[PDB]
Amino acid sequence: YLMKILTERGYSFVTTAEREIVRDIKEKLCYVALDFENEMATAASSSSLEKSYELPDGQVITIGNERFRCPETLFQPSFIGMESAGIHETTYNSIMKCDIDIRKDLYANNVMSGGTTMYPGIADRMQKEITALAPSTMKIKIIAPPERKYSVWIGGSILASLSTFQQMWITKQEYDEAGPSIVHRKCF
Amino acid sequence: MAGRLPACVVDCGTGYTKLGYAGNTEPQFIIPSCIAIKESAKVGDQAQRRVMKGVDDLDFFIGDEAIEKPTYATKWPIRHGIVEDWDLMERFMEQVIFKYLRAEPEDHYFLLTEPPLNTPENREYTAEIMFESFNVPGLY
Repeated sequence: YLMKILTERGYSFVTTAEREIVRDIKEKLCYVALDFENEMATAASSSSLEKSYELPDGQVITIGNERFRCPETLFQPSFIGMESAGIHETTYNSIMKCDIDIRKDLYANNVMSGGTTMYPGIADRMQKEITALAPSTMKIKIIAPPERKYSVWIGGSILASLSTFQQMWITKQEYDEAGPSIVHRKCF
Repeated sequence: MAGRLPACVVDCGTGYTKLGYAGNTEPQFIIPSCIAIKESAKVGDQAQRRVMKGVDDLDFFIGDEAIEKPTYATKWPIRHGIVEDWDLMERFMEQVIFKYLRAEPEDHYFLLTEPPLNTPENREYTAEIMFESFNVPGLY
């Protein structure tokens, strides 16, 4: 979608190998939109969004509305016609399949990790969009650390130390006898 | 010489077990030392602890035909770093004796086999078993 955007920015001048580089501009300068309708009203009316970027042989470009426009599709996969709602809404539905008691507890216990979770404007949008879903009287915990991306790697590095965790390391020696034919019932 | 019945041999091999019967001239059997139990680990529902009451909760089979059993992991009480299931070896042999051989260990006599490098405890705990569970008249 963001590629399908900035072709509009005169780019008869784009490649396969540069999604990896759009992604860079994004990681440098994109942010999660805060108030999308009014974000668009502002984008339609202010130059203040617009900021420069630079290209390998000594070439500037400038960008600013695209920089939140594509960063709304998380709340609107429905932009493409994707059946997903805005994702925490889409998700909140499956939570509705469940116990009532949990709900303030899990609101007071929500946890974030992976690369793209780490964008600016995220939580200060999201809590207020999750607020658009929820029942009344909630209080929240948004466990979204710096390097939350790597926090999942580092938690496996701790887990590995647990003596309890070691207590059925699955060997080549099982497999040497077993072959493949029921490893999926050494699994559940 | 006998209890009511004379001695017999089992050679308790760490691949296959072998044996025959009083009057024969061969091992009638040389057979897989193997047994199959589900260990697919989704331990769930209707929970209970600390109560050895009448069961609906066991799913197990023994011998060569236990090799066919699905999700049942056909383990081997052969000796191969696995040694601890000398616990199961009792119940296993109780099947063998009373249910495959279809025999009576308090009436016969016995001879059974061990490696040179054997430790005591695994045998000697089974000695109460040999003379209180199996309650044999004599063995070595």
